[PDB]
Amino acid sequence: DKICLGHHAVSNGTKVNTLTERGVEVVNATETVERTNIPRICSKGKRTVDLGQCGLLGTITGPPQCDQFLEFSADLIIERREGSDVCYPGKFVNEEALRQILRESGGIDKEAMGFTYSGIRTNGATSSCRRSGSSFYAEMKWLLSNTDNAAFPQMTKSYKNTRKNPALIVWGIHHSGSTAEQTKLYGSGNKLVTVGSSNYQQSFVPSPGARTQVNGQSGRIDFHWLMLNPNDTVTFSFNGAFIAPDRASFLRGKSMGIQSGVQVDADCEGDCYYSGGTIISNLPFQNIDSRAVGKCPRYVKQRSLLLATGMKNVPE
Amino acid sequence: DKICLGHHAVSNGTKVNTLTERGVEVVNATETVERTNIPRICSKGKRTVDLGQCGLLGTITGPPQCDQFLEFSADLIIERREGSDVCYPGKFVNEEALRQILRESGGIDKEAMGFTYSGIRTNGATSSCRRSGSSFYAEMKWLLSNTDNAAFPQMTKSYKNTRKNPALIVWGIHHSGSTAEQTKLYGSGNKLVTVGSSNYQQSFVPSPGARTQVNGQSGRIDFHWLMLNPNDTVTFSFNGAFIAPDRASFLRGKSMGIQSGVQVDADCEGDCYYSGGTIISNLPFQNIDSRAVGKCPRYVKQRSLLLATGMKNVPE
Amino acid sequence: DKICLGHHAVSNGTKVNTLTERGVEVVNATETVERTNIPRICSKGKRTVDLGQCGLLGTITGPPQCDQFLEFSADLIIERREGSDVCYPGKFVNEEALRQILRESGGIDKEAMGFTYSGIRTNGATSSCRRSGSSFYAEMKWLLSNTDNAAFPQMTKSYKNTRKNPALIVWGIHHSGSTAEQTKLYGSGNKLVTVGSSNYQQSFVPSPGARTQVNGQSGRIDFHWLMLNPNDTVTFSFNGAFIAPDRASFLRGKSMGIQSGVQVDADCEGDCYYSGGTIISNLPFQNIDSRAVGKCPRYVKQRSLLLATGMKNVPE
Amino acid sequence: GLFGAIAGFIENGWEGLIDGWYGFRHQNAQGEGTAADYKSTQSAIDQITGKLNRLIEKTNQQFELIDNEFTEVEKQIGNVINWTRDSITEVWSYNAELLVAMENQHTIDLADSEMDKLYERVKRQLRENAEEDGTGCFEIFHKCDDDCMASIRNNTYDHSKYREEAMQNR
Amino acid sequence: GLFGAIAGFIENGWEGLIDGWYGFRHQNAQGEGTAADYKSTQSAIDQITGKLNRLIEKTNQQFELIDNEFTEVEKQIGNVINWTRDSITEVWSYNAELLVAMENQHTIDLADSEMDKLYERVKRQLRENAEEDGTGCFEIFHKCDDDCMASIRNNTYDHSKYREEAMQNR
Amino acid sequence: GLFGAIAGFIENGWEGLIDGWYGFRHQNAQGEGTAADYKSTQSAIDQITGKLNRLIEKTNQQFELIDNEFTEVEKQIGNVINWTRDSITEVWSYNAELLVAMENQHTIDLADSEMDKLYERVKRQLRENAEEDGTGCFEIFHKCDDDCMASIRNNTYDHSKYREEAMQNR
Ligand SMILES: CC(=O)N[C@H]1[C@H]([C@H](O)[C@H](O)CO)O[C@@](O)(C(=O)O)C[C@@H]1O
Ligand SMILES: CC(=O)N[C@H]1[C@H]([C@H](O)[C@H](O)CO)O[C@@](O)(C(=O)O)C[C@@H]1O
Ligand SMILES: CC(=O)N[C@H]1[C@H]([C@H](O)[C@H](O)CO)O[C@@](O)(C(=O)O)C[C@@H]1O
Ligand SMILES: *[C@@H]1O[C@H](CO)[C@@H](O)[C@H](O)[C@H]1NC(C)=O
Ligand SMILES: *[C@@H]1O[C@H](CO)[C@@H](O)[C@H](O)[C@H]1NC(C)=O
Ligand SMILES: *[C@@H]1O[C@H](CO)[C@@H](O)[C@H](O)[C@H]1NC(C)=O
Ligand SMILES: *[C@@H]1O[C@H](CO)[C@@H](O)[C@H](O)[C@H]1NC(C)=O
Ligand SMILES: *[C@@H]1O[C@H](CO)[C@@H](O)[C@H](O)[C@H]1NC(C)=O
Ligand SMILES: *[C@@H]1O[C@H](CO)[C@@H](O)[C@H](O)[C@H]1NC(C)=O
Ligand SMILES: *[C@@H]1O[C@H](CO)[C@@H](O)[C@H](O)[C@H]1NC(C)=O
Ligand SMILES: *[C@@H]1O[C@H](CO)[C@@H](O)[C@H](O)[C@H]1NC(C)=O
Ligand SMILES: *[C@@H]1O[C@H](CO)[C@@H](O)[C@H](O)[C@H]1NC(C)=O
Repeated sequence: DKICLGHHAVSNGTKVNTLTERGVEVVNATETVERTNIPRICSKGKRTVDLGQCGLLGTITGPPQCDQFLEFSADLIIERREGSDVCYPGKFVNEEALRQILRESGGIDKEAMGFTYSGIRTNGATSSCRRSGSSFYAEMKWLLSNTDNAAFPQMTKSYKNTRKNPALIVWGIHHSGSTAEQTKLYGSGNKLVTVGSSNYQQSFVPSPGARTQVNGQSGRIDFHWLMLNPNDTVTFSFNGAFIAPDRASFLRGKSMGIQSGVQVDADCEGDCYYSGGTIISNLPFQNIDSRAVGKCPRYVKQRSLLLATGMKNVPE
Repeated sequence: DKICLGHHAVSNGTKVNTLTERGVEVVNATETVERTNIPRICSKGKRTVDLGQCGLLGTITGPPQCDQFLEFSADLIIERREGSDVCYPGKFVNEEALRQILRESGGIDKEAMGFTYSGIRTNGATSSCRRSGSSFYAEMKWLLSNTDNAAFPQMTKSYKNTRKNPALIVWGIHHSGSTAEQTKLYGSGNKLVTVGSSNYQQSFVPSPGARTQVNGQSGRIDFHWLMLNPNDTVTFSFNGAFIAPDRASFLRGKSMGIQSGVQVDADCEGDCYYSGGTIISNLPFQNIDSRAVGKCPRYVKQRSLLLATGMKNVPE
Repeated sequence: DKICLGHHAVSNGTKVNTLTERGVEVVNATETVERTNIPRICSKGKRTVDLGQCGLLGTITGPPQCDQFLEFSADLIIERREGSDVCYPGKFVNEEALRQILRESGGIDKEAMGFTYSGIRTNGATSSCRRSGSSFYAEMKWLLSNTDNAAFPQMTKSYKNTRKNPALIVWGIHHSGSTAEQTKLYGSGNKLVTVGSSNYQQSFVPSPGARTQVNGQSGRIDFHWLMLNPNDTVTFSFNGAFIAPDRASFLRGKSMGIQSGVQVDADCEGDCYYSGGTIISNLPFQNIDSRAVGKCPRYVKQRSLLLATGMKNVPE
Repeated sequence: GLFGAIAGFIENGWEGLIDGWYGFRHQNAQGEGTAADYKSTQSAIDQITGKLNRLIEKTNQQFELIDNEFTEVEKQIGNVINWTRDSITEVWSYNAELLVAMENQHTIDLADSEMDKLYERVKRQLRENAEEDGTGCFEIFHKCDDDCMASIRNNTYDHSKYREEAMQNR
Repeated sequence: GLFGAIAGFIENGWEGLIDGWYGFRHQNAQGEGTAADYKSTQSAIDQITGKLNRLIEKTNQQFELIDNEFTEVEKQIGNVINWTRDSITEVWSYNAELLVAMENQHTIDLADSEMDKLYERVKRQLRENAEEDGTGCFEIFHKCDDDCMASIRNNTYDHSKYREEAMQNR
Repeated sequence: GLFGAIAGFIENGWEGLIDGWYGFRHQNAQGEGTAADYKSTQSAIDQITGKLNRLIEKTNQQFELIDNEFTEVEKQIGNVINWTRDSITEVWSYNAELLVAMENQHTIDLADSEMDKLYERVKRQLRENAEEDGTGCFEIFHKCDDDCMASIRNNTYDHSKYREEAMQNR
């Protein structure tokens, strides 16, 4: 007698939100915000370098923990909390800027700068940088006077970047636990270090005095750095309290740097990383870590945003 | 004979804009951009601290105007234009960073660091920091030599944060109107202040010389600060030109800081503040001040954006 | 017998994208992302200043190349790659901040500060800043001792901004290629420069030593600057290694600064500039240079985004 | 509009209708009438209400200072801050403009639709006992008193009762 | 919905219809039937599919660190960074909320439309041999067996064949 | 499309129609005709025009440099700047993509609607003197010469004049 027509439905459909209504039940919906996580660093197919107890900046100066990282090469660079940039207590001026440089460097290639010395000491060491007992930073030279209190002869050294790429140059400045031990190394009187180039132009002076016994020392080393252009030339005018750069550093290519405390996994592939692991998703958004790096979904505040993929659900 | 049907209308409806047209008249519309203002700081239900003539940074060092604010506690902190961080002329290194810290500190709790002194002067004052005549910063010690030109014996003091939270530490450096008056206090010869810890590592040297007579003085005091971790330890190696910290500062909890020149009102409640008062609105947008702080509607360029809430208006 | 009705179509319509489909062919579409370029600086109707071999900061100090720019006035300011801020080798502390100030200054008006000197030398020159042979920065004074090694008498000079607007003040500090040539000018012994005001409070010390021979010199000049308020007062306490400001600088009005290597053109008008020319468009977006300045379309990643302006195209 | 009703064949609306949004105005034996349809009116209203609540919005996201109005921060950092702020102002000024324009277009096309929903529904009740005039009226081909009109308004009208009579008027 | 079909006159949907999205349910001589319409179902599905693919999206834009979780950067720069990040979080949280709400509204109104497209198309086939009940059914005024029903479902039904008979039942 | 007309029952469009967007093509006594409907065409055009003007947009918001192409700023500040800029590029690349996709969907569904608005309006004129073929044509059950066709096109056609004759052809 008649013919009827209609649509499908379900006893239990999912609630979504529209421009005009909240909690409208539809047939089939889907999640749009990623919350699922992988508690590992998915590094399948990538040249990875887990620094462990080596600090990123340490790969340039060369404390004991970084001896296996002095010329590393990577697509992915992982920093660990236990990593240390230093053996003898000290810091990097503009450390974060330098860290950010090294994270996308793709690794580093070292090259000797070629500095020879006329009548001073070089093999300066300490019980902090220990290998076979007292030693020093692998890439650095502890410049001293021949023996206690001897004069430090105002020297002048120089390096020229003979390569197509800019060179990372790093020197140090010694700050002694007292003006007493300062003289024991370089003698008394004002000591001055000046560094210049095309780009760069600045200078440095030591500041002896008693600091807390960190790592078994009251003294500190101030590491500094500049970015030397091709053909340009570095000049170190100094007379003590100076830590000489043996080798200059050159960037390899491209990479990414992350920070994490989870184990590395070469089984899974990922592009979006954060400190608690890897976010693998096709979803456009994520509610996990706002500081995630790499190729990531957009971080959003909402834990969930459901996208309707079915029609309106009118039940029986 | 027939039945007709239609919709409502009005002799005077409101113009809105659509994807396809400007100034289309509809039945009923509504405003979407807030312009209305309350010329007061609506602080109903909040622990408020109106600093007035006290500068925010002044609550740490303790000039006369900040004597009633040395241990304040707040949910809302108001800075005034007439407020001053200083009595004896001087500045804060990294002042804004410190201001931003104090604004969301929720107030401060002070604690003595416990420094005793062997054969020097302490009660250093000035006609600038006046209470009963010449006095000084409430939380600071003006370290001197016993009398004119006397030697300043290279001292060493130390404090350890014995609490679960980081401690705000503040010392000063005196810069004298001449090398003459400098010696009158600490004697001649180079004077040096070094400060270190786990995190921190740096040092300071005075710089005497004639400056403009600000507040009745040609000299300046350089206040510095660091953030000492739990269990960590501060060390002050010095020999003059130094302003000692009596008490260390500890953050209370959470708060918000604003800047304004309008009167406080505990009758009205607000979450969005700016210098000319309070923005109370449910509207998603606002065209009042782009630098408004708190829980605010989004600032937009447009003075008005009308949202249609009625149908198309076709008149007779 | 009947009447039919339909719509238009074409044998070749354009593909667009919708919310629900890619490459849907429509009747008529249009481009939304600008890619077309004008390889010139369209400056029709604007007071333009092409600096050429003059560095922007150079217009303040006055090296030879900037002699025609010491009091310029502009709506549009163009920097060139070949431009130099300096004749005698040296740099600006906070150079970019100052560059950004000058770019929207609308030009500069100079005014003498009025400094007279009691028994020293002034006409200090060099073979670098050459005009009729050795000369110096047009707006600066090279302060010396009367002849070799003579004492530099601790002087004190001062200037007061007597105008409604803040004044740009610039002094220099000489850093000699050695402590030897340093004494040849100002004598031996520590030299100190202190500068203060309401806002400002700081000081400076020279740092002699051998640097690379840039421009035919091993020495460097450190230019510094502050922004003096109305009625406020600058004080220069010094005793050598100092480069005195002859004239103070005042901002004219408003302008825009760009950087480019393309030729200026007064035939075409533009508001959106970048280093390769001018973007003229009504289109809301652009895929040319992300660092474009002025009144520009929004930069986007896509080379193209087609907007349908016709109906669905169903062909025969 | 998209649905062709409001500002379409219904040449205009009734300013006399202060009763509701939509309604029936008839002319029969007893004379003329005009009453509002609560049902369809409330649907539109509930929908516009839904927009208002979802748009009137509080972000529990607190923002604090990074600038300083009393003591200007360093010029370089001051410029990056201003640069960033302006850029975000551009985004929100854009979003706001679009959002409102987008919603308004939908608000209108939603109301136009709600009318068309009512019209096409009455036409389904009458089936064969009436024909469309064009400008939104149903010419009845059978006698319909005031109580016959009310049978439609409360959705109870029976087409069978007056089928034979109305069909006869071909 | 906008098209007045789904949650309109079709008072509800058929939970028995596990066959597809839309379909015909008839009652005639042989009894009752219920089969799904692949054609209209696939159109809706292909459209919802289109949204999913265009929304599931990879931005080949790599972002690296500017913060530091192990060694906090300077407070001032640390605050500008946090300030910026939060501001952008606000934008994307907003965009995401709107995007989904906007799409969902369209998804629903698209499905409602696809139904109305089918109904209005069958009505065009039958022309004069049937009349609308109101709640989405065609009362046939002529005898239609199961093979007569199938003639409509595969879009082949001829109105001329049963025109005279059905028109006679006025 | 949403309205079921364009790329719906009207299986395709007329490439011969260089006259306008929409139009009537008839076949009667005198032969065949084909002319465009200015009225409905202009409505669609005025609407697409409206989009273009509202989208072609100048922001009077001036942005200046914070970078430096000749002398790179400090690496840290240089990275925050780049980081911010990229983030905003992401937002605008997103907005642009969506905006265009959103508008295009609406542009299409607007045109499809404008057709359906015309069809459903002619059907209202003819009332009883014609029946729907299905694929967008009105089979006239009475003689209609060229001047009879033109009576519809300029919206003047009277159904009463040919009512009795056409109804007779049941
Ligand atoms: C080159 C040299 O002198 N090394 C010695 C140092 C330094 O003199 C001071 O530590 C400087 O601060 O002190 C030691 O106690 C140490 O740290 O192990 C012994 C070590 O042989
Ligand atoms: C502790 C001390 O010495 N206080 C004296 C100071 C300082 O010596 C100089 O001001 C330092 O710059 O000078 C005064 O004129 C002053 O400012 O009131 C007197 C004051 O008694
Ligand atoms: C005022 C003055 O002394 N000018 C002389 C300078 C400086 O003494 C040193 O360059 C300083 O570094 O040296 C010159 O060789 C030079 O640069 O042309 C000669 C010049 O007459
Ligand atoms: C619902 O939709 C998703 C994709 O949106 C689809 O993959 C899945 O088959 C559906 N889920 C269920 C439980 O039917
Ligand atoms: C830089 O180095 C290249 C070799 O790579 C050399 O040929 C060239 O002369 C140098 N250029 C300058 C400007 O010194
Ligand atoms: C129009 O709409 C607003 C909310 O959108 C409503 O509160 C008000 O009643 C209406 N205004 C008028 C004057 O009818
Ligand atoms: C830090 O302080 C706690 C007391 O709060 C103490 O028990 C602990 O030993 C200290 N930790 C370190 C690492 O010094
Ligand atoms: C298509 O549209 C543009 C504007 O959208 C219009 O100016 C132009 O006339 C059309 N182009 C063609 C080739 O018809
Ligand atoms: C500042 O300068 C004005 C003249 O422009 C002068 O009249 C006034 O006294 C000065 N104000 C102060 C506070 O020194
Ligand atoms: C930033 O913008 C404000 C207005 O919001 C302006 O007054 C101020 O001068 C700007 N700050 C800097 C550092 O230029
Ligand atoms: C910035 O935000 C993080 C959380 O994302 C917070 O833990 C940190 O304290 C903030 N950094 C600074 C410098 O305040
Ligand atoms: C920032 O981005 C530009 C390209 O827009 C790049 O060339 C430059 O190296 C970056 N700047 C810094 C400081 O890394």
